[PDB]
Amino acid sequence: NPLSGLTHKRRLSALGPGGLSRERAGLEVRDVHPSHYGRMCPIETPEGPNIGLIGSLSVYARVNPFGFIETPYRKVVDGVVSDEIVYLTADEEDRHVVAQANSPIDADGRFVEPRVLVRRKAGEVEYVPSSEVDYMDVSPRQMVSVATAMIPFLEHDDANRALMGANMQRQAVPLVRSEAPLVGTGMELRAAIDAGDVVVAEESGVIEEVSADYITVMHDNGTRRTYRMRKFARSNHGTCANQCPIVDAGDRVEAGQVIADGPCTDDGEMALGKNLLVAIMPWEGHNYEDAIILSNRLVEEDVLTSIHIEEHEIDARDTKLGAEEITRDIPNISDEVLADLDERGIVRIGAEVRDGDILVGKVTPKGETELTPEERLLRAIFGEKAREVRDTSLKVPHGESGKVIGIRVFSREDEDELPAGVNELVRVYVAQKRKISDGDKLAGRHGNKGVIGKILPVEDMPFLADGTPVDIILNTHGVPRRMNIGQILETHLGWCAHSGWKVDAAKGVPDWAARLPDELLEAQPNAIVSTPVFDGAQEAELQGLLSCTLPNRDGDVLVDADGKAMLFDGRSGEPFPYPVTVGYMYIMKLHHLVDDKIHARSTGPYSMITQQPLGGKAQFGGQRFGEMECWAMQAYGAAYTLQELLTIKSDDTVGRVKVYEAIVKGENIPEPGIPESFKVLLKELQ
Amino acid sequence: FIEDSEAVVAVDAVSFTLLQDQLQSVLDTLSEREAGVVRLRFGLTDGQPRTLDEIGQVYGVTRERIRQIESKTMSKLRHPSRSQVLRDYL
Amino acid sequence: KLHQCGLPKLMALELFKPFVMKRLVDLNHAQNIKSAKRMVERQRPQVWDVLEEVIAEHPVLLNRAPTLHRLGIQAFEPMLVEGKAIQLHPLVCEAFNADFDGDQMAVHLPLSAEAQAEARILMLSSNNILSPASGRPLAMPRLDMVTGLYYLTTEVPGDTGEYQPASGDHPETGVYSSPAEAIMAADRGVLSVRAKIKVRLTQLRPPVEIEAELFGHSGWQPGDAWMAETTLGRVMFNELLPLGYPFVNKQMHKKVQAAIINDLAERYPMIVVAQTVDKLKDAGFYWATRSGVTVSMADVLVPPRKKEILDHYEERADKVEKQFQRGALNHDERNEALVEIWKEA
Amino acid sequence: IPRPVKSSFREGLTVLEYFINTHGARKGLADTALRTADSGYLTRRLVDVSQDVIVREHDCQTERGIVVELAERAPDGTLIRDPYIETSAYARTLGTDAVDEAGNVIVERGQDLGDPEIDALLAAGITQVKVRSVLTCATSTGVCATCYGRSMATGKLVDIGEAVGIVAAQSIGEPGTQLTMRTDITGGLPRVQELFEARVPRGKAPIADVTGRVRLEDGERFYKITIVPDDGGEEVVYDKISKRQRLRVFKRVLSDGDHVEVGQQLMEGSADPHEVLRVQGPREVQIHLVREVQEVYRAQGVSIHDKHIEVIVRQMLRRVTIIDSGSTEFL
Amino acid sequence: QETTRVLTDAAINCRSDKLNGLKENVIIGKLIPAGTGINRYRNIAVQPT
Amino acid sequence: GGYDTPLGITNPPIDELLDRVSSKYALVIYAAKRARQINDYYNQLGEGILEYVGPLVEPGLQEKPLSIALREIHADLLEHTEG
Amino acid sequence: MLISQRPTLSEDVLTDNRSQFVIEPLEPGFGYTLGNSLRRTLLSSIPGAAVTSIRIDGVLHEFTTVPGVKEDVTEIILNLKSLVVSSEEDEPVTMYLRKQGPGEVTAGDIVPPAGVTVHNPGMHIATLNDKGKLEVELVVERGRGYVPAVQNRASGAEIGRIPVDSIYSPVLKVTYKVDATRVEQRTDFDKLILDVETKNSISPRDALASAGKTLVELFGLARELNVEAEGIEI
Amino acid sequence: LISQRPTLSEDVLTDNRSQFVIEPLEPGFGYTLGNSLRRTLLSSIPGAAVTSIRIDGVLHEFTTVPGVKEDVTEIILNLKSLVVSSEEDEPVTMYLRKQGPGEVTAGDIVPPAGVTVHNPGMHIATLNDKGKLEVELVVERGRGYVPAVQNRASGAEIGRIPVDSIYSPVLKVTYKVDATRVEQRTDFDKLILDVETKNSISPRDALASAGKTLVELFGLARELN
Ligand SMILES: [Mg+2]
Ligand SMILES: [Zn+2]
Repeated sequence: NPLSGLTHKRRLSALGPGGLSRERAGLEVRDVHPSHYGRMCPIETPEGPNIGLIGSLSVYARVNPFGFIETPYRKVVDGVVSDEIVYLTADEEDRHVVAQANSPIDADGRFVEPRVLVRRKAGEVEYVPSSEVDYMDVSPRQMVSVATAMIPFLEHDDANRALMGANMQRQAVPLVRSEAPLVGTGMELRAAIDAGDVVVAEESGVIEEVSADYITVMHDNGTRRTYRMRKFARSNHGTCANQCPIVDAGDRVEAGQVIADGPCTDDGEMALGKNLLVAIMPWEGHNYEDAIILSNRLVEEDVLTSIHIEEHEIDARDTKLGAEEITRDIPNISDEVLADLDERGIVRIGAEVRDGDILVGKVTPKGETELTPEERLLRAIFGEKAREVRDTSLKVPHGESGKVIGIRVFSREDEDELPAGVNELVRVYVAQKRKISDGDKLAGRHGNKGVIGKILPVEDMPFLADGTPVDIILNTHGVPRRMNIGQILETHLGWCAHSGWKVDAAKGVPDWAARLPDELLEAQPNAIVSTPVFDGAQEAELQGLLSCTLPNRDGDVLVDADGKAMLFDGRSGEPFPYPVTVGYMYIMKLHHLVDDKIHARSTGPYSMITQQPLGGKAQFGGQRFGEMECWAMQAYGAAYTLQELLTIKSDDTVGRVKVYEAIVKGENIPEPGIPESFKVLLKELQ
Repeated sequence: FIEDSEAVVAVDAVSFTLLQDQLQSVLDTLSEREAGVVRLRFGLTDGQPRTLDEIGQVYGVTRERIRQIESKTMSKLRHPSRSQVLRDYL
Repeated sequence: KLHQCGLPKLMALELFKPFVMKRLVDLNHAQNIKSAKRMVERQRPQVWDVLEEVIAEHPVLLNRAPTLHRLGIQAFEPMLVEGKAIQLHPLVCEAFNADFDGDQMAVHLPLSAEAQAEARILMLSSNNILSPASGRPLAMPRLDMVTGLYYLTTEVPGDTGEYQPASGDHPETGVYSSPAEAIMAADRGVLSVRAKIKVRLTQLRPPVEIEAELFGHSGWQPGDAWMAETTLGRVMFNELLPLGYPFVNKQMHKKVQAAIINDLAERYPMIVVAQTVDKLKDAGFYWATRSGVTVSMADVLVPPRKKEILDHYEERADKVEKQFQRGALNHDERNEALVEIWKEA
Repeated sequence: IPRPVKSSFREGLTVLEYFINTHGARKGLADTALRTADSGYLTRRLVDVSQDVIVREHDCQTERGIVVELAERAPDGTLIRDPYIETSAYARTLGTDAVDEAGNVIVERGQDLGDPEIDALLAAGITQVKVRSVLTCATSTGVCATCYGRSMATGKLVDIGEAVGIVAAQSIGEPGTQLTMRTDITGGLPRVQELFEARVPRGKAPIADVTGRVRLEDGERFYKITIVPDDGGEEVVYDKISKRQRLRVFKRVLSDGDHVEVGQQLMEGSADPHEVLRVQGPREVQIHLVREVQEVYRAQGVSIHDKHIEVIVRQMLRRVTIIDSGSTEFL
Repeated sequence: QETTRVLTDAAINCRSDKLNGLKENVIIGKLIPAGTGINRYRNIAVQPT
Repeated sequence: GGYDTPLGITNPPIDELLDRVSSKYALVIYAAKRARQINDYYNQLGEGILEYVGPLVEPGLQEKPLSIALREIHADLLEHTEG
Repeated sequence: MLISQRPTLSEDVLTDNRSQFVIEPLEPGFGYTLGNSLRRTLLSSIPGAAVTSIRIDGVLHEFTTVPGVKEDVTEIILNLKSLVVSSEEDEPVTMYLRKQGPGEVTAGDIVPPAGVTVHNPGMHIATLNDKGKLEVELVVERGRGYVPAVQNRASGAEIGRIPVDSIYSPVLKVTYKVDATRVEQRTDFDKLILDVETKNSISPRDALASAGKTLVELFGLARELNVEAEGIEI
Repeated sequence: LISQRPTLSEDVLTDNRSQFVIEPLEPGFGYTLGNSLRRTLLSSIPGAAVTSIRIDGVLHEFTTVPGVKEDVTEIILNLKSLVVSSEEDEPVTMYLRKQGPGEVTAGDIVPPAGVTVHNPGMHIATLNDKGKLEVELVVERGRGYVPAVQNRASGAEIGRIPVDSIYSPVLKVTYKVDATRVEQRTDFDKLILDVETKNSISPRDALASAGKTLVELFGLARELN
């Protein structure tokens, strides 16, 4: 997603040439020294074996010319908070003394209470008087990174689940619709115009003309400029990178304005996921232990549906026996499978392919090998010739299907830059519309995550009193023990942002809404809102907004002041005896889909020096039956199964053909022999 | 991470043995000594083909009769009953 | 079921490719092995009906790295499942230490008669209930299921349709002749599941004291009838357990279910334990849906006294800071004093 | 941190309180990550050591065994079930017939010491039971079946052939991740590591050598406390032992003139297994090892039957050292 | 662990392995002497009654 | 003994099978050897009759040989001697 | 349109009145759609009769124990509720039970006036001792479902009459459970399994047939708006 | 004994949405009745929708048309919201030609006999001077959500963009019961069901079709002896 593009840059890595490696990495380097505040985010680090070695710059951080990390601060002199913003590295942060942005400035730069939250040199926190404060933080959320600043209600989340949310906010895939979130922060807009994947009007003017391919803008002084789009360009991880315009033929644009959304952008701001109707009940054990059920509604209307573009390549090089050719003259295959290929090899654009189909007809010479006698007899029986050439065509790998967008073919005949001994290169782009399914990984913004347990139909889903079914159903038992109740708050405000509120300030303003900003005492349905990170919706303000949540179409306040609703069991029919929390939660689709993970092998390729099966799912590949599983099978007393798994499925070179033959003919599995691992060990020892 | 093209792929061996048995069966369903002349001509038991001189030497006959026998036996195996259980192997 | 497991058919077809090849050669669907292999690769729809045949009663192994202890590998009977994700039984999640974040499992396939017998007898799921370490059950219902059984068996005083012995104007109106009548009264809005009633049970074994009172020595249950002042929930829990087990009549805390399943595994055969555990799973999920366990910010109540509390400990913290400032104690002593102060708070 | 955080996650933390919380969060995550590798190495070593412990014979017909507590006495004459009986005594074959004040043999040699058995034993009034176990099993290569007792999974006598050693190693290695650390006594997974590795503890606490009153040689910043021998012949003059750590208390703290035991721990901490072996024999060192491992595992609320640690310790104490060659082949 | 030193001093001692543990029986691929591998269960004669 | 009827891979119940032999390992080898015997009875049926017999109990429509062997075990139709 | 596969209906008879019906393969997910309606219709539509109130002599305000019987009022009440009696009258007919002397009273001891028949032969309803006397006037009226004890049907006018609960339903316990059934390669069709337990008044097969009749009439009342509408014909 | 068979009174609210009221019923039955009717209406009401489109200038789904502001996949998403009711079961086709600037509404589609488009005011795409959009759509009848039928399974002529079809004229169904439940035990339920269809067929016809489906399925259970 564009956010991952932004966050791969602005990343600080402590490992590499000239730096400590992970085995040389101690525990004391991986902590958060109190000098990280405002210079490096303590939340967002990779969760694997790199925690603390890889982090990212803060939002406001700037780099000292000598390679240090400066940080802005508001200077306060004699107690009047000035606006002279000065940049300090960590040393001057030690020397001086630092206050807090969420402090009562009395509209004059003057503090209110003398006794003030303040940081000293060694990370100490005390209560200095409001006279020794010389420096003040520029704002809250200064300590935080870019990706983590896009989590609403972050201050309610625990640091572990906030870390998870920040690390999985960068794994969302670009959907086909990319609807903007209801509740968010102020970093949804500026993390997209800066990520680069949003076309920005360079200079102001009026739109001359628009299309799906280009935008011609008319500048105020004569000149015109054509912004080209990037339609269906493959990303570096197989996802789509569409860019469609959001401007019309008569609109006037200003410099710095979003003129075309990107992969995960909606009218200018970031949109990594969709707003889904969420209930928090445990339903029939399908949402058991972080599992998530969805409605079929998300499958029917393509709510969560990504366009994945895969790139296949094949080169016609040179060889000792001669040169290969990309042609239609392939050895033995029926002309049924040559229908999709065009007249000179590669497939026709748009022809749907399945696993094992032919993409690039490419055949190589083989030479002269004496045939087996029965091959000679069978060839002469049908009169077919030797066909000295041998086919190695580009077959699309197993477990893959989809259309063919574009074919990009190089050649030596056009004098293109090709490596030595290569005659013709060709790449085929095969794309598929991966829908949502049971097993794909879903997640919100607060570290919740789960494989989809079951896609229910729309009728067997708990629907509200108005007949609107909920879209997904999370589990309750994952909420309290993970200390990430922000997802609850984001849920409640989400509903408040969907139904729209109206604080009836008839007799003054209510007590909770006294310090609310204006044009927030009433809101429209589907009105976008934003809570900044460390100054957002107060809990009392959430209660007040939830109290008045004006009805949908009839006189019907579906969600009471508590934030729950009376759901009807769509399967059985009876209403649920207790009210259930419902709301609108913003949830992404992570890039851990099943089709990338499902894997199987009965027989396939084999390794080189040892005769073990290969692995990695790039080939057929097999799973490592490691040492711990050997111990587990020894503890059961399982002797013959262990003998099998270590002899006749991995290394018995003469025994694997025997077991395949014995299975096919229906005989008994042959007795294992000595493995080809012990024999290699024996020869090395000798 | 390097495969081994020079390796038993474990379907070729069993398929090849099944082809052997089926070809032997279809050869047995053919005529007597003429299917065996085909067997010698393509070397299904000796491992080497040998020529019309050798087939005549072991049988006491000429070479044109051998070629006529080859053509006659060859015509029948193109007919589907013999080919249907053999075609899929090629 | 406990011994069963899901298996994506698009993956089972590749695991069982030689078996299905042989079988659909045998059923004359292919002329030979090569046409059968091509038919398998093109996945003609008759390859699925034969795949069901070649899979039945043929266990597979489910490894999960890291395999910490002996139960990390278990043998399940596979079944075909729409989709591409392995469907795991929820009760082996404690053994595998497998939550559902995207955790992956590897399916292995035993081949020989010896290996199939070892998977079927030694490493089957329903034969491995207890831990190898301490003998406590790992097929015990946990998490969601414990909440369901707790809500099922808890007792609420002052609920709808209780037993009261008030008379003079009207009879007791708490007595129910059979659990079927109680279930009827629960489907109507009369009887709550967690109300204290008196039911006449004829298919459940009473506890030891009541059995020794009413019958003494040899009260056999399938015919005998006896009264019990219990909740409808505890009855509905107790017909899940086998006939020979006595009535429980308790509130199903997790340790209570641990003790019950320990006794059940110690005294009864393993198949009975597996079936009882499956029944407990079904009831636990069904009544955890109805328990109404949700999380809202109106649910999380703050203590009303908290501010007075924080003031009463802030004054002592301020006193400690002042005593450090004036100088009777060093830095470490005031740190220790503040630490103890805030632990008390 | 002495501030401290004063906001709940419902009220929402401030900036500094959240920044303070991040310290502990990241520390815990990294500590867990390293603890995985520590547990893995412990499991591998225990698997190697306990590999050749497999049940070979149904019964060795031995009579030696351990003594187990089984609900010690209260001042009111009431038997209180010992806090760890479901792990120490439960499911272990009784070797000597328990007799209660010449009442009867409540359970005979050959029972499994099950739950109803334990209820009967507690009703009878007997506490100390002699049970057969794998430290005392008199087989040659691999433990017998009646000494291992009950296989914890099956519920019956362990089948002839089961590899109880790998089961023991995995059962001690799996809860190495649930087990945590703390705050100079080591009190976590490294403590178990230094126990099974048989290393002198970093907080070494030398124990007594003979009974008698104590000759309290307290020094400055260290304690060289001597022990007057009851009947011995010389008082064991100890040396500089850091006074920062306290003294082991019993009966009161270690006070001048108090009567110590043969192997009473003088100061407060952990003893090394080598000295307690050399002083009090293999029986006492086996009891010490089992008790000290189970103290760590009980502190984290992990149920492990002692027979697994018992298999490991039996594997520890196999060999002997040669101090005199005699005249045959031994260096 | 410590493969070099163990290997070289075993080579000096000419120490003959006897192949009777659960690891050396896994390395060489023959049936391990535990569970269903021991001669008590590996050599069962099964005839119809 | 009032268990509900088993289904699939658990028929017959293993607890009733274990009463016939000493340990589950003996059951494993028992059933493995008997299933092998049944398999090569099915293989050696086309040619002349040899010393192998079985299945003594009537199998199903299509039934794996190991299931037949274990069902024969439960029906008390075999005997054995250990090593 | 076509159903594309015709569902069946086959029963397993377990006891005299205990059945396990299986319907396969229902078009997904029609299993629940018809199963819940069937379960509720069986328990709450089939007409039947049971005792709705009883008056005993010797019990006027202290409904604790009846003179001459071993049991108490609650035990007599719950034994009388389990009694199965058919009926042919909308009005609340009055059964008369009267037995004097020692011994137990059988369910057949009550005299049935014409029509109303006591299907249960001899169920123990009281244990008269000390040469006791027992005289219950039972009130039997037909009905459906499980109407709870009608509290103060009158203004407590017949104080001797104690309103008891009423198991009108001939069937006593229906549990529905759907499963998964393979069709071609779909492996998702719904197989419905019903476990139905009735009393010895009617067979479970006839109860299922009558409930199907009532449900098809109700959904025909739904249908009869536009008869010529297309949908799924089996 | 309560003996009055229920009624099915009707109440029109808008052109597409209406309420039905069924009374009196047996107690503890209105919820199951409403759920049965909802699960039938929301899943198995036969309808018609577009299944495949063929635009002239495109070879597949992931490309662009010269002149249109939109691209092909968003045209797919826009046409997926169309509502159309056929009369005959053959896979009928309709056409759409548009040249020059302007918004392309659903009313620009010229349908053959039988089929009709029930919302001409739908935005499909917008063109310019260089814009030229020609597309043929294939409407067939069906029920439920069928996924995209693969081109290879079909006639496999390159250019036939397959589209997911959702044959469900119903749009939103709810209900609520008003159980009187008086102390005199003359209790009865009162089912107030609500149907909102997406302007393809009137709610009366949808409920009639659901009722006939239920009648046909319950004649199975009724017809025994
Ligand atoms: Mg996990
Ligand atoms: Zn022993």
